[PDB]
Amino acid sequence: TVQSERAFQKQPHIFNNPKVKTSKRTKRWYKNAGLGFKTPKTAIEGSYIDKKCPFTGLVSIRGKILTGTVVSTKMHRTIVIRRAYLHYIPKYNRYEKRHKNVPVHVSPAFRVQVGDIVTVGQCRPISKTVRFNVVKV
Amino acid sequence: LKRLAAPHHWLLDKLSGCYAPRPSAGPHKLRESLPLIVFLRNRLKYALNGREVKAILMQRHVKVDGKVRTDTTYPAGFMDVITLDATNENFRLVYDVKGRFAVHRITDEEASYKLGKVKKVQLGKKGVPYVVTHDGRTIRYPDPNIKVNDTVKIDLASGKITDFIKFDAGKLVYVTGGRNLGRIGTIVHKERHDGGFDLVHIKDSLDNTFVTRLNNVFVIGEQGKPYISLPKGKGIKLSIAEERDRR
Amino acid sequence: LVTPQRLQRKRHQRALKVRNAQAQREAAAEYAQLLAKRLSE
Amino acid sequence: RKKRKFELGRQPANTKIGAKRIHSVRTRGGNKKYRALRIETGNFSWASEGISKKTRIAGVVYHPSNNELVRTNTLTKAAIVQIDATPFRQWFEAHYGQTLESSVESQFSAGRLYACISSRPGQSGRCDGYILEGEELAFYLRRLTAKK
Amino acid sequence: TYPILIRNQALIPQVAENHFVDIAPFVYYKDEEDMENERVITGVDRNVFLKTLSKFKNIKNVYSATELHDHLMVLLGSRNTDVQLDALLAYKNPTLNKLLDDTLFKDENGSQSIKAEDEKVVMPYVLRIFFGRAQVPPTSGQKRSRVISVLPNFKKPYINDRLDYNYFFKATLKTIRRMTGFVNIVNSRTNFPLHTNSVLQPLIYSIAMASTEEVHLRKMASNLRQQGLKCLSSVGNTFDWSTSMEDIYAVVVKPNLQQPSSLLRLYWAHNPSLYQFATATALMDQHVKEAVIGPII
RNA sequence: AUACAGUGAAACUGCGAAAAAUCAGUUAUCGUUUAUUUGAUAGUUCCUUUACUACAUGGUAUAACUGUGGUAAUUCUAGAGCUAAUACAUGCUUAAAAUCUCGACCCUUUGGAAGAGAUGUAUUUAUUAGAGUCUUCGGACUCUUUGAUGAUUCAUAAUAACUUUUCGAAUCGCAUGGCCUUGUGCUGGCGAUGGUUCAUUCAAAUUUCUGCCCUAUCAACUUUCGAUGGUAGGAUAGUGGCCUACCAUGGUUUCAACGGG
Repeated sequence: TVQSERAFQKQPHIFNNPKVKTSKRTKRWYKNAGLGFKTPKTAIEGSYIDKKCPFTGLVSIRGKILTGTVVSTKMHRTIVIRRAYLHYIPKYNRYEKRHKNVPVHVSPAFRVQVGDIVTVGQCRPISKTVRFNVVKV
Repeated sequence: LKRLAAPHHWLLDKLSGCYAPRPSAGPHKLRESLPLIVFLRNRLKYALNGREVKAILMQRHVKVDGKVRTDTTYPAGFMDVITLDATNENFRLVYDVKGRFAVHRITDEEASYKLGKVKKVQLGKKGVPYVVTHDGRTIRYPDPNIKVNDTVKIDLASGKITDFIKFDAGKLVYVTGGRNLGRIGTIVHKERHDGGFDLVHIKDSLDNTFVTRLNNVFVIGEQGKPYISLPKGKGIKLSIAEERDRR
Repeated sequence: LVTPQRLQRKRHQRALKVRNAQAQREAAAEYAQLLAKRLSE
Repeated sequence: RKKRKFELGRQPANTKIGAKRIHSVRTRGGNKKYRALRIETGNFSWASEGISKKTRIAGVVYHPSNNELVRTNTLTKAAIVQIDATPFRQWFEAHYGQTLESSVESQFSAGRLYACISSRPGQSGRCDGYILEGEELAFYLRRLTAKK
Repeated sequence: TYPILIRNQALIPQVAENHFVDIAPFVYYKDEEDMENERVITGVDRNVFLKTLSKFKNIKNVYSATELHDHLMVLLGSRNTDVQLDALLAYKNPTLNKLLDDTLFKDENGSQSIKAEDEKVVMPYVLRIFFGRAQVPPTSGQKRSRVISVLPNFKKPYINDRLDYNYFFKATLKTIRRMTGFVNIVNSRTNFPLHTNSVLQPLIYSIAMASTEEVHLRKMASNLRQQGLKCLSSVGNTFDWSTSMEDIYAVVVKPNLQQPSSLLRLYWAHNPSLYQFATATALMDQHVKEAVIGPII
């Protein structure tokens, strides 16, 4: 299923002509994200819309590349990541433990599992708190 | 008028009032240029005070790279020439072994041109290819083998290009900016990351394999045959302790 | 008022525009020959 | 230039049809904008053959974010409007020789077509729409069935 | 003259002076004096009948002395609305003389005056001029969206631009008429318009074979537009009577016109071309010859 | 010096007066402004033009001024008439254009060419493009057409229109020169201002993450009146619930969220 809203899911400035014909229905646009990240064929031939996709949408990944693990998928089309980095302040004299949380935008071209390791990139702001973007599991 | 913490390679006197000159908008950045007040007031001492520097600027005696530029706070930064018509002088301002702006006395036949690293090659308008350089001389119609981070040789009578030094593995190089300032030699290794932090490594008389940022380096020419002269023994920074051990 | 100076200035403006266009369309042809020799090598 | 504040907004343009008025508004840093107020005409373009024409807009019949904007006839971006269809019909007869796609030949003799607004005349200064044709025409015929 | 026209604006005897001025205005500083006299005259019976035609000429065009002045069009429309449904047509034409929304609203004497004022206020405003392109496209769109309108447009073109020798066989006015014919054929009474366009193209050909670059470019654009008009129309009597001397002068030159010779030869077109015949010379004398050969064969 | 000419009151104009809370840094702006400086930047405004035209350059609408008063005071005033522009508002830019192809033919080319064809920018869309031999032994014979980025829907070009409209010099000081058609004829320099777009420069703007006291006889906080996301829109220099609709019911936390000084 593709359409899920009162508005038609538009990817503007790229549209087919009806008098010409192909088995693609729209000259579907895709891009390589950079820093060695490679687009998958599931994301290419998936006819999902994703105006905020960092392979087929409008956004372009740049700069920070963090790691993390999935803590929840209990939000609509956004996921939350945890980062429990090892921490040390000399007032303790011990390797203490903290954790860092962040929300990250997610694409319908990728499976999500609570527990697996995700590699996340930095992009433009997407929400009130979502700033990053998933690029590769 | 915010000052008293200048770029401290200008070396202005600290008991010289309170402030320090603000370089205006121009071809170079803030803390890697040198305005003509700091030049003609406390770097070679031809004029005592700043209004006398304004007098010698207004009286058309000084021209930076071809034309007059009657302005005190004119940030005439790196690699350009200053053709003082009186005193027969051609100050090219280049760097030194320590981090300051060393001066030259260039011949006229070398002061007739200047060079500089490009920053981008683009297609401007109506399908016209134009390049830029580090001092803002966005000039049109290059040879289209000009790559990014390369040097052209501006003619300085017109704004044309006479030659260019297509940099690759192994053509003589200068450096600028960073704690490895004023060094030469280009032949150890050529590293290329994805996002900066890379250098064409350096080889000198003592063969010091050195690196810095690729934004902090630009080319001169062929090994042993440079396009620009270089001050005080073509700066190496061997050691001052070894210098006082030998001589 | 039409003094002799103002139409001299208008003449200089017109000749300035024509001479700038002449030099630009000379430089375009020069870059065309340079791209021709870059093709040939 | 470009300070920051905490929380406020401004009054919208929420333009109508009839008695076209354009009011300029001051933008910090160039590109002095124009709010269209009650604009009655627009630039409408065929997608396939690629011909624009200025055309009297008839009315917006669908809005995908507020149904009340169709009641008040509000011209925002991405709406479904009727216009005239006659200059595009004139170009079609003139340069194809048909003198009349199936689901737009059926709309020609009905009289008014459906098109999508792509400018933001509340901020930009003009209204443009392209006549929907293809899978957009399919889903918007399904949106006409969602109307009825 | 300007002081006297000001006194007449400050004004029986006024109507008798208006009859004498109607004689002088049927006949013909003069621009400002004509503006002042029009502003006076817009504020008899047979002199009124002639002045209604003169004001219809001034609200259909400003052809001879000037080129489509908007103040002259406003004064002429005010005089015509003072001379002669009618209120709605007058308000639409007044908004048109004031053009986008008026053309969108106006998309039989009211129709005559409508084509008059429309082609007056967009009577070839300039070549491009950053608005003249949009104005010429708007005038062409109104002329295609408004058969009596196109008939009156060709009638106004022929009224701009004797005819007996022009159908059998003033250089600057001929160049202006050639530009008028190019502008008229630039649009997306057929026999009279074709006769007038053929006469203009033939007079341009004669005056060019006898400013010269103006006549050359105008004759080239007019011949290409005439080939386009014959290809978009597709009567052979007046067709032969026009094509005879043109192809005869282009006998040796044909070794636009070649595309017309290849488009007027592909059944009834073959009969129209064999009514004249040359064709082997057009075939032998390159893709421009290859397409003509491998189509005409 | 019968327009003024160096001097200059006043005034108009131009410019500038803008207790993770603060921050010290770090990252990006392929998510915005880009004023000032510096460098390149643009022949196109009338041709229904011979009963041939504003461009050797067109229009208001006023200060200072002059005059009448008020008033109790002055960084208070109302009326009237004058007069300027880089103020305001229009506005045409003379081989009407001009340049490059194709250049057949000649005469030999480094041409000169009759006629087959094209020509601004800005705004808002919708596209499209934007990825083995012959060998004078010397060379040639057709070769595989595109800028950069790690990354583009980038840069840019063309296409079809819409432009309440953009700009495309109605300006200024110095010298007065060359020409010959001796006419107030043709041309001409140095550089002050203004303007289109791009780059650089500084300046602003968010945004990334590393970092600060005492606390659980402080553990639940927040969706109200969007608290947390999606989709479309309003807006806005701009991303972004920053707000408006519909959908989902979330998010933060015992590692001390939340509160207390």
